[PDB]
Parts: sequence; C-alpha cells; structure tokens
Amino acid sequence: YIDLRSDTVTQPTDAMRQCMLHAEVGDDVYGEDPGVNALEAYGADLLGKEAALFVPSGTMSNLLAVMSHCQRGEGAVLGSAAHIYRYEAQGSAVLGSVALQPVPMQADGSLALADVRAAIAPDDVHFTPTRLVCLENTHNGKVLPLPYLREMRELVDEHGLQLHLDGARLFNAVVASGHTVRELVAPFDSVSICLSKGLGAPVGSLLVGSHAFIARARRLRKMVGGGMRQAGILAQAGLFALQQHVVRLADDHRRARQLAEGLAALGIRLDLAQVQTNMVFLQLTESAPLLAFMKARGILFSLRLVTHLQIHDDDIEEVIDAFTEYL
Amino acid sequence: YIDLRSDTVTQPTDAMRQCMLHAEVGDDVYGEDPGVNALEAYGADLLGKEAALFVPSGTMSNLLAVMSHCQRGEGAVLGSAAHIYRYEAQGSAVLGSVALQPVPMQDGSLALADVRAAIADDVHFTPTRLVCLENTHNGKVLPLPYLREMRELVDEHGLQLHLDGARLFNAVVASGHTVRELVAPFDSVSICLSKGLGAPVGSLLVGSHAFIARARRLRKMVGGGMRQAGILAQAGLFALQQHVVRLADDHRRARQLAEGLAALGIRLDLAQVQTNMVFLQLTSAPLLAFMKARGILFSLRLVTHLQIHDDDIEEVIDAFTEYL
Amino acid sequence: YIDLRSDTVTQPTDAMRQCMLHAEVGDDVYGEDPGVNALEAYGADLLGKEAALFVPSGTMSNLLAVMSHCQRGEGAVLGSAAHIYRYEAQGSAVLGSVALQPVPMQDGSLALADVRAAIADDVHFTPTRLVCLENTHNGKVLPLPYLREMRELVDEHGLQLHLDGARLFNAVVASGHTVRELVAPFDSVSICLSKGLGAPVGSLLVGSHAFIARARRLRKMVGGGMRQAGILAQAGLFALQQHVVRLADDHRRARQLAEGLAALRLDLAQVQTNMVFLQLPLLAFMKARGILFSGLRLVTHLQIHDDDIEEVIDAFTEY
Amino acid sequence: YIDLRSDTVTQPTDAMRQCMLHAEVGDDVYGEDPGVNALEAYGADLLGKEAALFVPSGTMSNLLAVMSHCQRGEGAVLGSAAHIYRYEAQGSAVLGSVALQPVPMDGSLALADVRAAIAPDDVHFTPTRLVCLENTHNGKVLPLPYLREMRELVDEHGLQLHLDGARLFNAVVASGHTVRELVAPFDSVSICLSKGLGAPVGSLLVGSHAFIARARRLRKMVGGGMRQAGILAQAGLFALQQHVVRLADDHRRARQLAEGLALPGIRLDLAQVQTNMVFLQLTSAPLLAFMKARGILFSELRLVTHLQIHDDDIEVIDAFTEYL
Ligand SMILES: Cc1ncc(COP(=O)(O)O)c(CNCC(=O)O)c1O
Ligand SMILES: Cc1ncc(COP(=O)(O)O)c(CNCC(=O)O)c1O
Ligand SMILES: Cc1ncc(COP(=O)(O)O)c(CNCC(=O)O)c1O
Ligand SMILES: Cc1ncc(COP(=O)(O)O)c(CNCC(=O)O)c1O
Repeated sequence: YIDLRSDTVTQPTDAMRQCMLHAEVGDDVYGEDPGVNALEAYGADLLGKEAALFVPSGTMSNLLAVMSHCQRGEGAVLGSAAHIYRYEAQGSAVLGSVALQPVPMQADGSLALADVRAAIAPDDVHFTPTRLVCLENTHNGKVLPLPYLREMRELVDEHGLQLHLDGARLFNAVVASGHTVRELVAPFDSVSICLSKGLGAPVGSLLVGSHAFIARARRLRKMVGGGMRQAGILAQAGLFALQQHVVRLADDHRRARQLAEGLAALGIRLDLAQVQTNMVFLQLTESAPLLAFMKARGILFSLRLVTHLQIHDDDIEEVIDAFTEYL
Repeated sequence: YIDLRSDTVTQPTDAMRQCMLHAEVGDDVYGEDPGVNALEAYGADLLGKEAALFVPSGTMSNLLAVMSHCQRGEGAVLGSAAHIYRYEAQGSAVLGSVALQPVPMQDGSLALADVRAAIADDVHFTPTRLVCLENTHNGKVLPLPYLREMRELVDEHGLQLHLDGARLFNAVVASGHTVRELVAPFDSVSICLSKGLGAPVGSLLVGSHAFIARARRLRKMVGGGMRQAGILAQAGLFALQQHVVRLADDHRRARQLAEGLAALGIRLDLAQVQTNMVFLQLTSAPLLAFMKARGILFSLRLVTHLQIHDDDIEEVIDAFTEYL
Repeated sequence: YIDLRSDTVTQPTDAMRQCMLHAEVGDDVYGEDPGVNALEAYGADLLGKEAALFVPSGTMSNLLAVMSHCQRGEGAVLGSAAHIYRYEAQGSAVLGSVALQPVPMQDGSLALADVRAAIADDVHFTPTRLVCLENTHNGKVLPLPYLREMRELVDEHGLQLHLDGARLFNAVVASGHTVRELVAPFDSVSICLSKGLGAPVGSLLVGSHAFIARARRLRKMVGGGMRQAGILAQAGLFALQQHVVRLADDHRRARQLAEGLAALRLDLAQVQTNMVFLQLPLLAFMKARGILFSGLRLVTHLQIHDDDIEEVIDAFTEY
Repeated sequence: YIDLRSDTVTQPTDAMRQCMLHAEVGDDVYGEDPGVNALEAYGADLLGKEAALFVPSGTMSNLLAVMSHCQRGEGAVLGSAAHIYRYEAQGSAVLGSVALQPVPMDGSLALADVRAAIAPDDVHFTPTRLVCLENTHNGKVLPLPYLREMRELVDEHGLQLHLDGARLFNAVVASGHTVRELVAPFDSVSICLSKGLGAPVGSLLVGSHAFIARARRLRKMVGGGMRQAGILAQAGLFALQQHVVRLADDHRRARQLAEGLALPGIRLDLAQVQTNMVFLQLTSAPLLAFMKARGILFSELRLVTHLQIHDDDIEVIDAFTEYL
C-alpha cells in the first residue's frame, strides 16, 4: 500500500530498531530509566527549556499541558480548529475541569489578536479567569508566521498569561521556514512535540517547559495513567528520531510539492500556495468513489494527502497517474 | 435611584410581601412544602410539561438542565453569546464534565448549518446530546418558524433541546404567541422568576418526569436543596399569575425610552427594542458617572421593569439631553 | 402531627415572619442587599472571622468550603460518618475534583493517629490540604480539648481546618463554652440557620477574606447567587439573635423523652443536645397515632412541646 | 544491585528483545497494528472474555475500567488498602467524577461492609454501580469461595465487578486454579504485564464488547492512544506465554528468603508469604542504608522476588544475619 492518510503510519527503520535493541532501560516511576532520562534532557536542551516529560501520545502531552497551566475553572484560549479543542474529546475540560475558550482560527494557525483580547476575561464572578493561550505549529501543514508569534507574546505579556505550543509537527515548520527550533519555541512557555509522526518513532511525544510546570505535568501523568516502567526502548527510538530524522523532512516537503503540482495540473481544485510542508489538500468539482478507486489500486487517503518516510518518488508518480486515469 | 442596570433589581410589591407573609411552608427535602409543590405543579401545567423544579437561581436551573441531558464527556451545542456559555463560569464543563460546543449566535438564533457541523461518532469527538437556545436573547425575540426547524434538526440525530427562558414571558407578550406555543418545541425550559416577574429569588426548571428526577438528584449535590422555600415559591407563583400581562408596560417604557433617546450623538437601532431592553452607543465612563450623580444607574444597556415609571423614562431622556 | 424527624422541619415564628415583612432587599449579585450584608457582617463578627457568605443550604456551604480549600487533585480528610462525605452525594469530589479521604469516626472525633497517617510528597498520592470536623455530630458534643490538639496537628503539617457547625449552637448551649471558643481553632465554619434556630432557608459560610472571596466565586458557578435574599437573610439574622438560648429547652425535652423510653435499648450518655437514638412496623403505628420520626432517631425542636413529648411516651408504652 | 524493591524493575530478556526486534507494527488508532491486535485477542481469549484493550500502565487500565463502569456521580466500592483507591492519586474521582467508596480490606472485602456501603435510592447518596477487588493483594491470594459469594452479592444488587489483577498470574500458579476459574466471576479484569511477567511496558483491560468499546473511547481522552505499539504488545504477548509458569520460582525464592529471615530481632509470619512478596518487621532506616552499601535494595519492610532474582541472591540472608 501507498499510504498517504497520515504521517503517523511511519514505521521504525532498521537503524532505529537496532538502537532499540541496545537501549538500556530502568524503572521510569523511580526516575531510573536511562533512555527516558537522556531523551528528556536532550529534548529540554534542544528547545532551550528547563525540563521535559515523556508521554505515550500528543493528546496526553497537550492534556497535561493545559492542566498544568490551568487549575479547575481557569481559562485556556485556543482555536476551534486546533487539535486540542476538536480532536482530543475535550479531555482538558472533561477530565481536568478547565474552561476551554475556542476562538476562530485562520488557514495558518494564527488567532486574531482582537479575538484573543476579547476572550480574556475581566475579574468578575460571571466569568472564568483566563490563564493560557494555545497555538498550533504546524496547523494543517501550514507554517505559523513568526512575526505574528512575537505579537501574541506581547499580547500574552500584557495580560500576564501563559503560552503553550501544540508543536506536533514543529520540525516540519523548522525545515520549511529556515528558522531553528530555539527561535520558533522561545515565545512559548511550553511545547508538545510529537515523535510518532514525521520523525518516525513508533510511540510517543515530549512535553517541554519550566521545572515547576513539568513537575506538575509529571504528577498528573501518573494520575491519567502515563507512568510507565521500562520505556527506554521507546525513548531511545524517539531520541534517535530527534537527531537522525529531522533534516530528511525536506524530502517529505519536496514530494508533497511534486504531488501537489502533478494534481493541480489536472477536474481538481487545490491551492499550491497552501502546500508548505508534507500536506496536500485538494477537492473535486465527489469523494467516496475516488477513495474506492484509489484503494483498489493500493493507494490510501481520506481530500488530505500526507507524505512521509515510507513514501518514495515512484509512489508519487503512481498516485499522480491514478488521479490522471480517474480523469 | 432610577435603576435601569437590569430587571433583576425588581423589588417585591406589598401585595407580594403579603402573600409571602401568609405562605404555608414545609420541608422541601421531604417534598412537603405546599408553596413549593404548588409553584412546580402550576409551572409544569403552564408550559404543558410533565414536571418542574424550583431552584435558587437561573444559573442552577441551567447548570442542572445541561448536566441532566449530558453525562460525562457528552456534548451540548449553544451560542457563544448565550448566558450559559459566557456568563455562568462554564459550570456545566467545570463541575459537570460536559463538553460545551459554542457556535456563532446571531437575534438569538443559531444557524442550522453551524449546529449540524458541530454535531458529532469517533474517539476524537465528543458525542453531542443537547442543543441550547435562549428566548429573549438581549431583549430580542426568537422567531417561531426558526424553532419549528430546530426541533426537526434535533429529531434527526435524537438530540435534546433546552430553553434558557430567563425572559420567556417578555417574548410571549411581545410576539403574541402563547406560552405553550413557544415551549412546545423544547424538552426542557428554564424560566426565571427573579427578573421581570418581580419575585425576590429563584427560577423554575421544567421538563419530563425522568429529566426532572435527574435534575432533582443533582440539585442536592450542588446545594440547591432548600428547606422551607414556600415563602419564595409562593412569591414566584404570585408573580407568574399576576405579573405576566403587565410586562407589556415594560416594553412600552423601553419603546418610549428608545424613541426618546434616538432623536438626539446617540447611536441606537430601534429594530432591536422588542421587549424591555435598550441598547445604545455614544458616537462611556464619564457618562454613567454623570448619571450616577443624577440618580440614574445603568451599564450601553438600559432595562425597564416594575419599579420604572413614565416619569422615570422622561427624567432619563432629559438627563441625556442636558448631557450632549 | 408531632414531627420528630429532624429540626429542619422548624417553621418561622410570627415574630420572624414580621421581621421578614419589613426586611430591606437589594440585588445580592452587586452586593447591594442590606439584609444579606447585615447577616454576613453579624455572622463574621459573632464567630471572630474576617468574612462570611450566605448560601441556600448547608450542603452548599460545605461544598464551597472544601472547594475553596482544595483544588483539583488535592485531598480533604474527614469522618466516615460525617455529612460532607456520607450525605452530600460526594459533591465536592464529583463536581469539585477533590480527593475525599474518609477516616474512622470515634463523640464525633477523629483519632489523631488516623489523621496523621492520612496526610500524604509523592505522585501516587493526593496532596492533603484540609481536615474536616463536625460539631455537633449525631447530637453528641465535640470535646474542646481535642480541638486544640487538632489545630496543633494542622499547624504542624501546614493544613487547613473546617468545621461543619450545622448544629454549632446546640454544642454552644450544652457545653457551656462560647461560640468564639469552639470556633477559634477553625479556619472556616459552616452554620445552618434552617435547623434548631428555626430560619426557613439557608446557611452561612465563614472564614478569611481570601477564603470567602474564593467561595463567593464558586457560589456563582453552582447557582447559589440569589437576588433579593435579604428576606431569607434577616430571618437567619433573627434566628441567630433570638433563637440561641432557647435551644436549651429542646435539649431538656430530648432528655425527658429519652428517660421516658429508656425505662420501657437507649443510651442516656449519648443524649447531649436535641437528639435521641434508640433501638428495639413501629413507624406505621406512630404515623397513624400522629407521630413522625425516622429509622432509631427522634429529634426535638422549636415546634415540640411538653404535651407532645408526653404523648409520644404514651404511644410507645402502648406499642 | 540486588533489587527486591518491586517486581516492576524486571528487565527484558535477550529472547524478549529479539521478539521485539522482529515485531510487526501498524497504526493502533486505525486498529491496524497486528502486534496489539494479537495481544488483545489472545488476552481476551486467555481469560474467556469478549474483548481486551492495551494500555501504557496498570493505573490507566484501572482508571478506564472504573470510568467505563461508573458515570458522573456513580459509586464504586473498593478496598481502602486497594491500589485504585490508595496509590492512583484518586484518578477515578478527580478526573472521572465517580464516587470512590472505600471499605475495610487476605485482600477480601467483608460482605456486610460492602452491603452497608451500597447506597439506597435517595438524593443524599450516590447510586453504587461497581465493586472492585484485587488479586493478589500484597502477595496474598484471594480465596475462590469468597469470590463466588461476592458474585452472589453483586447479582443481588445488579452491580458490576472489577478485578485489579495486576498480579493475577501469581495467584493462578500458587493456587493451582486456572486463569478462567479466577476470572469468571468478574465482569472486567485488569492484568499487568510489566511486573512478574517482565514486559517493559503495559497492561491489558479485558471485558465485554460494549465495556471495552467505552474504555477505548476514554483511552483516547486520557492519552493512551498510541501509534506503533506492536513492539511493546509483542513483548507482552511473549511474556504472557513464556513467563507464566516460571512464577513458581519467584514463589519458591520468596519462601526461602522468608524462612531464612524469620533470625532474632526479625518479626514476620510465613502464613502471609504466599506469592512473590515478603513483609518483615524489625523488633528500619539504618537497615536500608546498610543494605544499599552491600548492594541490596528494598522498601514495615516489603521485599519482592522476580525474574532477575537468583538463588545465590537469596546473600540477603547473610546480610540480615551480619547486620543483626
Ligand atoms: C496537531 C496535532 N496535535 C496533536 C495530535 C495528537 O497526537 P496523538 O495522535 O499522538 O495523540 C495530532 C494527531 N493528528 C492525527 C493525524 O494527523 O492523523 C495532531 O495532528
Ligand atoms: C438569559 C439569562 N439566562 C440566565 C441567567 C441566570 O440567572 P441568575 O442570575 O438567576 O443566575 C440570566 C441573568 N441575567 C443577568 C442580566 O441580564 O442582568 C440571563 O439574563
Ligand atoms: C452535620 C450536618 N451538616 C450538613 C447538613 C446539610 O444541611 P442542608 O440539609 O441544609 O444542606 C446536615 C443536615 N442533615 C440532618 C437532617 O437533614 O436531618 C447535617 O446534619
Ligand atoms: C495491585 C496493583 N495494581 C495496580 C498497580 C499499578 O500499575 P502501574 O504501576 O503499571 O500503573 C500496581 C503497581 N504498584 C506499585 C508496586 O507494587 O511496586 C499494583 O501493585
């Protein structure tokens, strides 16, 4: 199968599996797993933050993030199109008792400053004390503009709130824009980075932040069930992914460009200008028969096509010709 | 003071105090308060619903309403400008583990496309279970044709419909439709007694037997289980029987207030004044501080009620005329 | 009907109803109700505390109390048989996300050893913030020397101390110690006005300024923010000024009921205030006879007279 | 180090690592990972249940189970000494809004107390929905006759029954009774893989189709929804068919350690020593410091035997003899 459904489907490489073979493990509950400790220390330093926490998913990474910034009743301003609001079953509100404050989100993950400013609650009993603003980079494969970020920071400083980044595909934004992680992450108090997407690690994510923030997140990790034992196997794989699989993301972007240009040339509607990273969003002028046709020819997606490690140049051409055949 | 801040400032009349004086009481926890039992029975009959529940406030009425429709993680669709969403500390979510799903609110109506795009069956999504509307949203009446279409939408997916009817009776007299005609499309209705109707304390959550049985259980948990609430309930009853028709006066006072202020550096639309609210713009802090000194109180918004008279409407008109 | 189910059945006296007729009211949401302000000012001052907050029930008062002490995941240690844990549907846990830590109950006291062992710094545990005590508990009086011990325990571990004084004044009149004395070791106190005191509705939560301010905020979220509650509040103020010393009669009448039945299984040492617990269908016989209670438990109050007490003894001796 | 702190310190064996190297994977969200699918189908079939769910820890397994049985305001009666109540930061209550109802806890919960704990139909109380047992509890085996009596009680009240079987396989090999025999009276069972069995990560929640479906939905909400988890799942599958029978050696070595330690100044009864745990009293802090210096680790004092504890390790006796 040529799988263009998501970049999560990425499988561990032989070099990754060999690193997992020789991965020294310990009990993480006692803080005695050398693999997880090395990953957390590396991740924290890589992003220029104090501490880091290793969790089984990006959902937990975000869930614990919003909960460590917001006590019960406290507010978290985020986009209605953001993964934390719509694709995480509103975990932070249901489980953590936090007040989720959705706000319109643009094609890039930018939330209008006037929308966020009006969402910040005045000190009054009818309202919820807003404490945090959430952002997402990348958002639908789009790169969050850096000058905008610096303005949201000044907005957040004006009200003394906090800033969390859902950076599930942060490194895609890094390699596409030409700005480094340290620069993309500096305006944020905390960031979630997914290892189990483009980077190609089998399981996991990192939550990075200040010593106090992480300490509260770690305590909640135990409560939600994220406290594992010998997770050094998974941690090393993530550590491998973070230092060996970053630069080759340019290929995913390259192949996504090639796929986008090959399909835009055809009864198809897609904006080539929206193709910034490893995602191609397209339309027909419908959908069910297209998917059945493509599945029968060993090709998989769901108007969204996502390139990754397992996808090659010949896969790109095979899918382009399948669309061309569909005519 | 001429108090146009809100209709919640309404004071009990001497006739209402009289009914509160001779109110027969019992222990509501045992279900033995005759004043409470009568209000709830009358409330359920008035709206053509199976059962009703007396509560300390409209916040609790709504708190109990959505929690009784939605269990842990289940979703409720409401307006971003709805009182349940922005003026109730998201209690439904914080205390009740309910997923609040705000959609744009225009008029007070929610676009049918916006509601059904918000309705969700998969692991990433919250299962939607309820839709919330607010009749008399900022003094504006919800159209009955819109209610007719909303019911059919929630019937498709087997969802429930709740009415935040804090000022339902303002809508009833102004639109010229019967109470039952406005509440028929709703499974549950929450009506306030402590606003225009003039009762000192409380609200009524109305719905099915089982729904109210759930709300009643939750009322004890949040701490709304009162004892001899008959004195409050009889007041609410007195209001519901004798203070509904005269709301037509509050509308007229607002109408005379709007037309009287529109004739001046004043920005206000007269098509917004449908009931007892007057929304206004200056073409703000020194404005009300000046009015403070003239014994006139408000906060862009001016609301009429029983304690507001014709001479009070003329005085506030005059004060603005001297101000500009 | 002679109603000995609870002191919650107490009705307003004509004097109280009169004070309600003339009660001055405003909007409590803006803090403009002079009736609720006056009761809050009086209640705070009476117990020697910075502030007070008026709520529609004893359940709300306790709910807000623990939620103001303990945030999500924080612990509150209390008695197994305590009202906050046993009879309030675990609202503070379900709605408030606090960890309730029930400890065995001895007079209604908690063994200091049990409370010490209940205090959690580790990720498997919930960080304790509060201990809860109840006075009176099932009518018995909580010993004053034990209170000072608890405060010393609380000061050692940096915790807070809450009193469920739903029947605090029953303890005050029976023990011979002042309100200030029984309340001084507590950071916060709930007082019910709708029991022995005879007010129709509501309780009062008292504590520090910052505490009440947190409770006032949570009051709005739970739906306890009323409008013209001064009529209810003045009724409570009346009860708190007029109905305290006469509780000694309820105690006396409970004492005389207990002696009339203990002669006829009943422990006379447990009859300390206005409650009588006994043992041996019977309820069906009494209901027809014109007498109501629950079970096991008979509770005297404002509306119960000497003739009532004598009549229920006669109904018991016949059965 | 000789690590007798817990059986959680168990390291993967070379064979287990080899099994993890050639383990086939897929995306678990799409249900396409053959490793976890094989583990879950095998786990469900091993215990005679309909379905199973793979999770990052025993804590999450228990957390989702209580939440899948109990909704908001619903009660679950468990042991005060039980892990779900004592050592899981009351996650079920804090996050899941369920009423934890601890009861005095061989690990059994006295029927009379469980009966007294079940709440009657009233607004003051939380409708009880679940009772939780634990086997093994502190190395002690739950008596099978008592289990059949507990099932009688839960059928009587129409409740669910969950097992925290973190060390269930210790019970099966020590009692002679098979897994299905110990698990049959339970609606849901939670087995750990990262303890005695020696897998690096995870547990299985097993139950009915509908139950596990609900647990799967909640798993996503709490963050247990992994991607390529087949590598962990295969190691769990390996341990489940390769490391069960050898748990007898863990019991044998625990027996020998207890026999050798129960020396003057040491107090312990061997009647409690039934599986892989040894609880022992000195007639404490200075002992830990001394043992650590001699390369022995443990945490009244509990000692736990497991996979990488050898016969000549059970040296610990000599150290105990030298110290006292
Ligand atoms: C922006 C973003 N944030 C958080 C998550 C959550 O990660 P987990 O699935 O590991 O919990 C995802 C997964 N997105 C699913 C997809 O693109 O197919 C995501 O795209
Ligand atoms: C539409 C609406 N719904 C619910 C409530 C809640 O009622 P309580 O205040 O009794 O909780 C209000 C209060 N009205 C506030 C105002 O407009 O001034 C309201 O206006
Ligand atoms: C010690 C104690 N605490 C709190 C409450 C709760 O008060 P409300 O009912 O006003 O919420 C009660 C009432 N329980 C005794 C009875 O009802 O007979 C009580 O006895
Ligand atoms: C009976 C029991 N149940 C559940 C758990 C939780 O498992 P996780 O740690 O995988 O969440 C433990 C671990 N108890 C710690 C110990 O005995 O060392 C346990 O002993």
